[PDB]
Amino acid sequence: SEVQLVESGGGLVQPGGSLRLSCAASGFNFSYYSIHWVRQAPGKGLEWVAYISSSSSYTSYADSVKGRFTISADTSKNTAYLQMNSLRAEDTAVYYCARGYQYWQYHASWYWNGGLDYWGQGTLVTVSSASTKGPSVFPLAPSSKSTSGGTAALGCLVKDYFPEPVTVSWNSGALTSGVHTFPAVLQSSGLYSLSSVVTVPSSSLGTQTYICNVNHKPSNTKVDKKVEP
Amino acid sequence: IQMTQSPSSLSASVGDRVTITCRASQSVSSAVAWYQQKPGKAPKLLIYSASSLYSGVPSRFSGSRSGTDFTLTISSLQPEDFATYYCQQSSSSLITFGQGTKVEIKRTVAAPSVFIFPPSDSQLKSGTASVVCLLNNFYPREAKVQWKVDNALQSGNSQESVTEQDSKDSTYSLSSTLTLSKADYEKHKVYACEVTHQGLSSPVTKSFNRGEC
Amino acid sequence: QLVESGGGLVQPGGSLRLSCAAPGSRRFDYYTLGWFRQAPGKEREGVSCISTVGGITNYADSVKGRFIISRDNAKSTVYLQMNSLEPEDTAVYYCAAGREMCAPMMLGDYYDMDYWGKGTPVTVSS
Amino acid sequence: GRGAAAAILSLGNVLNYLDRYTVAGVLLDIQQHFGVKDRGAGLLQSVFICSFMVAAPIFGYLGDRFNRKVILSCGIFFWSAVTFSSSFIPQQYFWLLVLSRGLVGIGEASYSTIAPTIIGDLFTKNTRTLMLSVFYFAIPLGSGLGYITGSSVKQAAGDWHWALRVSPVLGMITGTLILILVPATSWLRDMKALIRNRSYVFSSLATSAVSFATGALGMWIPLYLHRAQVVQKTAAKDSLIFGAITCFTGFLGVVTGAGATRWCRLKTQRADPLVCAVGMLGSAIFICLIFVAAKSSIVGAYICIFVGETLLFSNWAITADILMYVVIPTRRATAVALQSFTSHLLGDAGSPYLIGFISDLIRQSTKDSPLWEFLSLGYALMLCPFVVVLGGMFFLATALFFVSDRARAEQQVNQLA
Amino acid sequence: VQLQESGGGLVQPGGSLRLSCAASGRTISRYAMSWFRQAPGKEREFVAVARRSGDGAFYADSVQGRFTVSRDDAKNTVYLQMNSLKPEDTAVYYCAIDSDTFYSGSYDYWGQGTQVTVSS
Ligand SMILES: CCCCCCCCc1ccc(CC[C@](N)(CO)COP(=O)(O)O)cc1
Repeated sequence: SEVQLVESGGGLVQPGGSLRLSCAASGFNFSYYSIHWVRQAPGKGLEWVAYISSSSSYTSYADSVKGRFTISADTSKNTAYLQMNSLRAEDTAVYYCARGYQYWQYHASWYWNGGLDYWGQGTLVTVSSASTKGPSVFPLAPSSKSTSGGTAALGCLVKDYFPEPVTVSWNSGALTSGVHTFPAVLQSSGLYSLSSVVTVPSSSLGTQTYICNVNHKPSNTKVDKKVEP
Repeated sequence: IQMTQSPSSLSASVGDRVTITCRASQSVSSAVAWYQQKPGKAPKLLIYSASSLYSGVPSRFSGSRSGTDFTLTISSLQPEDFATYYCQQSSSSLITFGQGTKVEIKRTVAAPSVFIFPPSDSQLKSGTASVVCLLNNFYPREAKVQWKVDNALQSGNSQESVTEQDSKDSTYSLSSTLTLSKADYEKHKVYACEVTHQGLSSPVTKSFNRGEC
Repeated sequence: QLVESGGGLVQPGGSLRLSCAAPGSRRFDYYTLGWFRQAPGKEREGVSCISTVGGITNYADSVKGRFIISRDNAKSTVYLQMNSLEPEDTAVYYCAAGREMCAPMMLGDYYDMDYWGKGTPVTVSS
Repeated sequence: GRGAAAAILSLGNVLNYLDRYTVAGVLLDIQQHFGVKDRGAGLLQSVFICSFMVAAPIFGYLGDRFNRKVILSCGIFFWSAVTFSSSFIPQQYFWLLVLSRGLVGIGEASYSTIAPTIIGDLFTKNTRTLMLSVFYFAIPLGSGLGYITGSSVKQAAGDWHWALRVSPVLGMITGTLILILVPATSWLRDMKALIRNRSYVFSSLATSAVSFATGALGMWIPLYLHRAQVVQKTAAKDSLIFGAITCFTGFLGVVTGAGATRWCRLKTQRADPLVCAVGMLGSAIFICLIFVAAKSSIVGAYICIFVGETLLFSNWAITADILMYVVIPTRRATAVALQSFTSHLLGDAGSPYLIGFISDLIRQSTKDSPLWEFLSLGYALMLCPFVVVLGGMFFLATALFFVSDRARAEQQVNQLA
Repeated sequence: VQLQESGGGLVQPGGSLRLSCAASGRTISRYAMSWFRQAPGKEREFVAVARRSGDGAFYADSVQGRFTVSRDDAKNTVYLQMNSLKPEDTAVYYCAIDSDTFYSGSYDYWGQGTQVTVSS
């Protein structure tokens, strides 16, 4: 048998709510090992959250979650549960569950440091107070000030969409050389925006028609825009 | 609690030699674990107990201890060894991870290409003015963007976004967006984006005068 | 429980000696002893065992000729003498007591043990 | 479903044990409808045990080769049908009722042999033990429910015939449900060595003594208490009380024995025979007091029944540990079977009949009045403490050779391989 | 705080040169330095940059594979070593010092430059 760990329960919750994540294990003897919960925020490094063995008397939390989270296990069905209470906007992250060694506190020392063997795959937890909405599209129009040595640049701008993602194409997939799409940026308001740019020869602006094509799945919208001086 | 990793970013070429340092001050001081992560995946145990290679890991990685410092070393970099690397310590009933160091690809210096874009008419119809200043195809990554509205400096109302490294050019692009209200936008005469980089002897300025068309 | 002592950092070609003891006036003589190990990427496996009356010892195929197990139930201790250690001997070692007789092809089975210990780690450096 | 299979087989076992003791609870009535004496009323249990004893190995042989669901269903159908049709026998024919008991014995032997294998093969190394425990903890419950059901139906309807008709309906139902909710699925060289093993032989003799005492007492006590209560001139609640008591003494004995053995294993390596022998001797001391208290008080008899009942059952789960402590792994299949057969042969195969025979032999030489009707059975039930004392002595003689036997076993196991 | 450049002059085709740039009144341990070229009738463009200790040194397309740089914080000086010189390399070289601890490129302190010639 191969070792597998699968998480479940991720999604969107408004501030002040609560969630329950579940990690389910398959392939080993559940009561010789411990289960660790780790998280990573969008654009930062790894951070450890919590710990449980089998007997529910070996549990531990980190300083920034103490008094809010609660971990528990169920050895008949081989599952671990994390209960998240009183969430805040800074809890938006991807969460993984990993396999420990049960007695890592008792024989951690000067010369040991056991490790974490097998990892899950992650569930995304979003904490926000917005409402689904469609993006607004505008053109970034070329001009002589946008021209550089016979090379011009142009693009399109997408604003105020929730949630991610969106997709942007040019001439319905025709032009696919020199296209830059930037990662999404979160304004203070609560919505995302981005822009996409392309470069062309200066002369080609008189012969070709360029279209920015925006598709947004969650609100089921498509927009087409023409870009010209 | 936090360990310090050094350096926080380095660049190398395929076939060279790389070393990374984890500097800790907590109640292990001689036993650290090292992990690896690639964009959009899960991490992978790489070395445990400061010296022991995991099961099924390539043999070119090694770890060692010197004083209170721990070092990880790759002896011959391969194209699949461009990732981010973490160190872990366990100093009480708590566990802490390091800060991470990223390995990139190296090439020759390229000065950016600078462009400026004013709002479209429908942006004004919306009631919000957005100005976009664009830097294209530059290397290395460190660059500085400044805004000047009628020769006055602005701070606290701009945002930056940067792409990953290009798979063929191995270059970067950056976009800086600056937002005002329509009332604020219509109360000025000249706007300008200023750019400084290792490859520019003097700042590069690009200007836009309202009222022209 | 049972209690394990020893364990540490050695270099290739070294040697080591671990012990297991029963605190109190407990005697542990019905049947009592075997040694197990576990490594980070793998599953637990029996390393050796010793019998109740005769002094009959069994080892796995990978440790034959190097390890030696011994018993002393005047003071309730059991000893494991490890020699010629190698970088793939790095693990955590455990101590267990059960009822089935001592035989080959009983080593690998650890689902039928009555008492377990808590572990002691051994690291072989370079 | 697997849980459904476990539940249905467990209910089958409860029904299996409820159908051995519905005859004891109405014994007093039978001896008036057919005009028999104690000699004739012991045979009703003696022939049952003889038939069960001889049937069991053959059905074990069969259950390996052929369909198992078919054989279980056929067995349940058969003994349910025979039990139902037995309650119409006319007065002049007593041998027919004995034949009925023999046939019911065959029918129950089949199920009792085959069901544990089916439960065993469905589950794995860890959860098998719990499922088998739930299977086997249906013995005290069914045993007590036998007395209670028989006496209660006889009380309600007003004719003991009705005590032999409630159970076949529940037999027929489960006989069909076990076809729907269940999923499908040289020995001489051992005998030449198992008779030179002193611990094995002595343990087998001790278990036979336990069986003697258990069978005799469990058939004859409810009638003796009634006779005693008639003599005192202060008088079917006795069987109800006996059933209620046995339902709980069954579990208490086993818990007590496991606790005491687990503690004593950490002092010496002779814990199992010593615990068993101490329990047997205590039970003998307390059993021999019913036949004294009952002449004076009745509640004292019940308390003595409670204590002796509890201490006689404490060695139920520790004889298997002795057998797997001193016998190597490739003889245990032969050893368990031979031990069970021998336990039945010298046990309660011919014990109730002997008690009844001695009672009649005593009474024919004295005027037949209620006083001597009571005293004859009292003086014939003295043979239970005697054999319990023998059982205690046999457990001590086991504890004498326990350690040397274990050493021989280890030498053999490591030599063979 | 002044910057002194020494080692300029003439070189034959296929020769080599080594020039040095020292500072007075400041320490170059925690800063970066840059070397620029300017030909007669041409503008000033990038040549090379030297970072702090252990952070490597970066070159441009036009000087790659021929030149190198080095530091000496014990003597508070830097040195450029130019090899495989060609006539198009004839120009004035400038040595400048960046004042930023994040390498954003604030070239405040400049030098007087010096002449390097290749003639055939
Ligand atoms: C003072 C009264 C002493 C107790 C005796 C009467 C209790 C009734 C009773 C007897 C036996 C059983 C269990 C029957 C068996 N447990 C079936 O295997 C006997 O067989 P094996 O184990 O002796 O061979 C349950 C209740």
